[PDB]
Parts: sequence; C-alpha cells; structure tokens
Amino acid sequence: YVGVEPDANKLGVIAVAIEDSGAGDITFTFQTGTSSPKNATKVITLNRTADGVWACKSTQDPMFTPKGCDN
Amino acid sequence: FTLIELMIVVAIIGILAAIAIPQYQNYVARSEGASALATINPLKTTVEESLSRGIAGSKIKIGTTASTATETYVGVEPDANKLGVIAVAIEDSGAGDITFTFQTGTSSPKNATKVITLNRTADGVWACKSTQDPMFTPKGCDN
Amino acid sequence: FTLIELMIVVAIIGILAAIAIPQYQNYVARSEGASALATINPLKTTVEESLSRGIAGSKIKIGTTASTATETYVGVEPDANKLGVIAVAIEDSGAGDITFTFQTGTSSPKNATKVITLNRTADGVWACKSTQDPMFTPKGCDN
Amino acid sequence: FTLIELMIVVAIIGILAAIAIPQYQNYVARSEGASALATINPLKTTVEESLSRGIAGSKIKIGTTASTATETYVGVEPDANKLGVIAVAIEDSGAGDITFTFQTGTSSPKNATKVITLNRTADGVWACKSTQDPMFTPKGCDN
Repeated sequence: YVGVEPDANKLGVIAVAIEDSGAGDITFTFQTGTSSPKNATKVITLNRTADGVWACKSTQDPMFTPKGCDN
Repeated sequence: FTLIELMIVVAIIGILAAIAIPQYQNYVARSEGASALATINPLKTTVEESLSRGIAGSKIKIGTTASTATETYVGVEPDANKLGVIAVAIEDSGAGDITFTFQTGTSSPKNATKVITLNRTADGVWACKSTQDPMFTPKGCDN
Repeated sequence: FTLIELMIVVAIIGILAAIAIPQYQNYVARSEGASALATINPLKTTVEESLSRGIAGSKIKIGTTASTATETYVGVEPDANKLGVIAVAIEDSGAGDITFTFQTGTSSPKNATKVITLNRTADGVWACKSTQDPMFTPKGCDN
Repeated sequence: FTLIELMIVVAIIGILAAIAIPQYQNYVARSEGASALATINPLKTTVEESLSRGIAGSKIKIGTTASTATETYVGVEPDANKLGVIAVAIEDSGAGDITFTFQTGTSSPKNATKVITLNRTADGVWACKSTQDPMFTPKGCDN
C-alpha cells in the first residue's frame, strides 16, 4: 500500500491500477468542488508499459500542464 | 510572503519534477538471471562428482539431509534462493537436468515462470538452456 | 498590495501544501536489512576457509588483530557497521553462527533489536535466519 | 512550502550528484581475459591426453559429439562461452594451438577481436600468447 489515502490531496483522488504483467497507470483526477474550474475533471496519468517505461500524460490545458508531462 | 515568492517556488517545484526516469526492470531481470545461474552452477560439481564415485543418479537429490555413502544431497533447500525453486532429476544412466524455475510472487514479472535448465546427456556433456528473453538470458546459456 | 493578491497567495500556499507523503520507513528497513546481510555474508568465507585449514572454531574471532597461523580474525571491528554489532561464535566441532544484532539508537525502530543469524551446522550446511518482519527480511534468509 | 525548503532540496540534490565515478572497463576487460583463459585452459589436458593415447592431432576437434576410440571431442560447443569462439587446430605431428577469439557484440570493446593462443610445439612445449593490452593480459600468458 502506498501509505496515503485516495483523498489525501483534497484537489482530487489518486487511483493506482497496475496489471499483473507490470503495465498500469497512476491517475490524479481533479474533483469539482475542491479544484479550480480550469483544472476540474482533468486527469494526470503516469502510464507504465509492460517493458517498464514511464510516461506522463495530462488532459489539462497546455499552458497549465506541468513540465515533463505530455499533453 | 509575496506572490513572486510563491510563483518562484511553484516554478522550481515543476523544474525539480519532470526528471526522466529510465528503464530499470531490465537491470532487475538481468540480475535475477545471473543470481539463478550462480545458484545452480555449483550443482554441476555435485552431480558430476557423485556420478564419478558411482552414486546412482536417482540417489542425487536436493536438500540439507546429511549425505550418506550411497545418497548425495546438494546441501541447500529447494527454496534456498527465494527467486525460485531448484529441482535435480538425474537418471540412473547419468542423463538429467538441473532446473531453476522462477516463482510468481517473488520474482520480477519478466522472469516469472521461466526455467533455466542445465541439461546433462548420458555422455557427460553439460549444456545450459533458458526460456527467458534473449536480452535477459545470461551468457553461456542458449535461448 | 491588494486583498485579491494576498488571497491568491494563501490559496497557492494551501495548494502547495496537502502533497501526500507516502510511507518511507519500509524502504529504510529494507535497506538496513540488505546492508546487514551484505556485511555478514563475507564472514562465511572466513569461517569456512579457517575450518578447512584446520584452525579451531573457538580460534575464529572478530576483530582487526593480525591473524596468526593458529588464530583467524575477520579483519573488521564488531561495531564496523554502525547499524549493529557482529558476533562470531564457532564451536570446535565446526557448528556455529554469525549474528548481526541491530542496536537501538543507530537503527530504525522497525529493525531495532532484531538478529540476522547465519547458522552453520556440524555438517557444514549454511542457513540464514532472521527475526525481522517478513516484509523486511532479505531474500535467502528464512523468517 | 517555503523557498528555503526548496533551495535546501536543490543544494542537497547537487551535493548528492557530483559523486566521482572511477574507471570500470578495466575490471570488465580483466575479468573477460581471466574467463577466457579459464575456459581454454582445460583443453590442454584433452589435447595432451589424446596425443598420448595415439589419437591423431587432426582428429582432435571441438564439439559435443560423442568421442569415439579414434576421434576426440572436447565436449563443449565452440560458442559455449559467449565472449568468443574456441578453435582447436592440432596437426598430425602434435604441433597446434588453441585460440579464443573475442567476438564483437558480446565482448567489451577493449578485448574485442583479441585472440588468446595456447600454442603447442611438436616437442610438447605449451606456451600462452595473447594479443590484448598488457594490462588486461592474464598472468602466465606472454603479450
């Protein structure tokens, strides 16, 4: 267990879904009512392939997307 | 506290993130293969020596039980290496193989359920065969 | 300075907080276990070699004192690793164990007062036993 | 989050970097040379024994084919060691050499395309010659 609650960050919940093959993603979905309207219902995904390659994908606006995460 | 102070902090937080994380499961898989090969390699000496002294191939087992004049034990448990179990199956003719099968739950997903086989023919020729990926296969073992 | 400026700063301060901090003591405990095992693992070679050359088991001690033809010292202090002390107690028959006991005040609370034992039987069979938690126990050591 | 917190993190990141990495290819080259020499060293026993029993030098080959009363095989594949291939070329007069040529794609760049030769004269004198660098040349082999 990662040691934190899904709602530890009030901005949104965190979901960890890793398959048995090693492929999976870690998502942070901003929730309406606790996040700014621009970032509401946006997802930041840390996708991991079965080969162990980590990539960051974000559905936010390109201006608001943090560095190192593709949009 | 000023907004420029906090915006600089946010910018440095973003810069300190985005650090690219290279692949690392290949290193773990290669180390697991090397560890398995180094675990089952000395068992070749035990089998060959026992066959040289006349001990029957069916009497060469794996375990910590004290080896007698007629029975030989390799001196290690089958699960001594947590990566997988070790099986020794030598026939009376001298033909046999030593296998290291990685077990799910204690080995990396790439190497899970893979077998490294040290096949011995009846003529005394030793060969190493591995079912892992060619990149993860240790040197000296055919794939 | 405007109140909207300061309220935006307060909001960004709150947002920059609330960053979830995952568990980290497990990593420290696992690293401590690995370090202890790597510290006491080479001592197996010293004991086995000294027993092979005929040096009495009671003469195999731990310390930096120059080993003579009859006495053997592992070459490291008992407190060489600050995590805990190392004790070598080999009987004359060849049976003995090498223990690494973590000491309170220099080791993590999870691993404190835990012992990693490399037990050797009179028949020359080496086994690793650890009293730590099963999650923190290094591979190859039974719990 | 404060700017002093982040600047301390940046400073510790910089300090944790800058760790000098010493040379390591020399170790790999030396280990490769030692492994090659240990691979081709036992083949001296096979050639000498076969010549002593009267087997023709041209009949001493390398492979896992079952050796007959007239033909002798060393029992290993030419590519048994992934570092390079092994070639046995003994003349009928007894003169010959055993070569280990490192192959590009499986050996370190320093040792690539280098040959370790165990030359045998017609008088039965064994000598080791290596084309590697003098630092990487294993002991007992002239450069």
